[PDB]
Amino acid sequence: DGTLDCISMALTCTFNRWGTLLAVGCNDGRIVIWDFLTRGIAKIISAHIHPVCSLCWSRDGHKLVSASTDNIVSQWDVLSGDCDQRFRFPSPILKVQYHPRDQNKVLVCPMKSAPVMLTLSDSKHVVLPVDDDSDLNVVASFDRRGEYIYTGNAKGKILVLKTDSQDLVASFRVTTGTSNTTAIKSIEFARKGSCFLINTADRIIRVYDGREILTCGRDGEPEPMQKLQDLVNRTPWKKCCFSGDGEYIVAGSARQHALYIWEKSIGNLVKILHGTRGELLLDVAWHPVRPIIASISSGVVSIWAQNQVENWSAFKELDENVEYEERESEFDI
Amino acid sequence: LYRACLYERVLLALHDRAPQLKISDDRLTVVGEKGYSMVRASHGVRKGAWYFEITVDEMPPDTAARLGWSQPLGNLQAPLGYDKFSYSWRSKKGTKFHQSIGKHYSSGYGQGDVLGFYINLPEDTETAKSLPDTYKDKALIKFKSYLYFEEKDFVDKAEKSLKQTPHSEIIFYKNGVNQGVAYKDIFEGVYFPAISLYKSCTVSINFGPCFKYPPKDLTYRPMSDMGWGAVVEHTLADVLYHVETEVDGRRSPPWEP
Repeated sequence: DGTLDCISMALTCTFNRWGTLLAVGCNDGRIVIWDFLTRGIAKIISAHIHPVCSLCWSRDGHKLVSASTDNIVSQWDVLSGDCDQRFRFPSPILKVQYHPRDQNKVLVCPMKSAPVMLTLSDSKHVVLPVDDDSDLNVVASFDRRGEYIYTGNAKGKILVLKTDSQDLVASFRVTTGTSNTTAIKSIEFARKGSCFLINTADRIIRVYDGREILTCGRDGEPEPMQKLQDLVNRTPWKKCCFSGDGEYIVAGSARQHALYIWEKSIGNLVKILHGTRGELLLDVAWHPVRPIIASISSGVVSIWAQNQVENWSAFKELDENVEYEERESEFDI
Repeated sequence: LYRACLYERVLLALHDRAPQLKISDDRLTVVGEKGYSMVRASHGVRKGAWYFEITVDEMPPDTAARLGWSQPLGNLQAPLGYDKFSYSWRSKKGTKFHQSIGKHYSSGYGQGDVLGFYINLPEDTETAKSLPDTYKDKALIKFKSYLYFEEKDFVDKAEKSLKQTPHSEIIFYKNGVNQGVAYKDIFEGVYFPAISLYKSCTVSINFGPCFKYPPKDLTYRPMSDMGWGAVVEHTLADVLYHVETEVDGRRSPPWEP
């Protein structure tokens, strides 16, 4: 539905705060900041020699946190492209995430170690707690306002901490239905409201409302707002994301390189988008204020927009025949 | 063959209604759904003076029936007065409508009006001043499941000269009370009582023997009387046509009647 030839080795992308720019990582380890309106590249940053697998914009948009595969995280000013700060860790980093309401702070999910929240002003770090002490794979994310931290382990356990004190404000383990746990693949939140989603190893996305987890307390049984899956193919989900408003949810079937689109309230599947059967789906993102969806597959990015009835359909356009309502004086002088 | 009419009394002929015109024989009321339409009675006047009524059973604001007379050539989809061969009244305010022209030379109309309609056309002498021969056409057809007869009707007249039938007139009454003269200028050609419907209008025509405020004239005739008169006349028409084609010769008495 529209691709870009000007970028190669697309690996990970991230919309800015207003959905005007897109920073995509490349295998060479370069940042390609490409613009939507001019439909061209806005910037090229020599980030790492190692490909970049995690990228996040700052709220003001002037900072981008990038993670190399060399366990090298670095902050870059979008105007200049300089490495503002640079750090390295053990257990290679799985993800970075700016704090949405404090760009000085940034959480980092490493591979084998617990996620740690650092600051840029001071090169300090706060190691977030781990429930089972043996997960070795815990994804973590700020909420919409950056007030709480949601951490999900490979054993389905879900901890909600407060971002400042790291104190356990809520907890619950998700189930595979019967009695078993499932590897929490990812935690996503809505940029609007409080609904969030969890991708798990059961190939079943679970949509909740964080207020219900907060009122559920520690070690409770919160039910999901929704349960979403491909009941037909039972396909895993490499990457999923909400819509900009938060009423549409998309999942990327890397198994068959497709895109499933459900709703939030009803949860019925909006639609499906099919990509090149030969392409391996890698990354998925939604335009924050547009029905536009960016996909990264086999190093190539594709764009999926959604237009209205007009752009040619605007006499007064009607859809179905209209019986004329004759009047009393319809034949009168 | 014969022109036998599917009617117990002289009623609104179903043969001369539009496909968008509904009837209820509980009161023989007529109703429609979209715009205007026109229906006519079974009979048709050619001479003399006569009289009938229309009873209105439903008149919402977006419901305006029209009631009057119309000659053949009257397109039954038009609102009874759109052409020069029809003269009616609009049932919102008493307004005479002819040639689609509305005239306020009339009284006021009421929602529950039982309106009387008097009309006098001259004898066929002053109507034709010549032969009023009635050589009829008759064609047999077998439509989907029933037999029917086709005849040739008159053609759209381009008449633009005014030659009113002598001493012919139309008078309108509200419950017998004289609403006044409607049209003195009456063109030649047979006329029949007609009803036009707007969106969901409920009105019905009615004859004389069950009347409410009838005139006591000894010359005017109810709907039923002229009805069986015309029925017998068309019976004789069939008689004479089968005579013509079947037996040599024809002969009729001293012409005057």
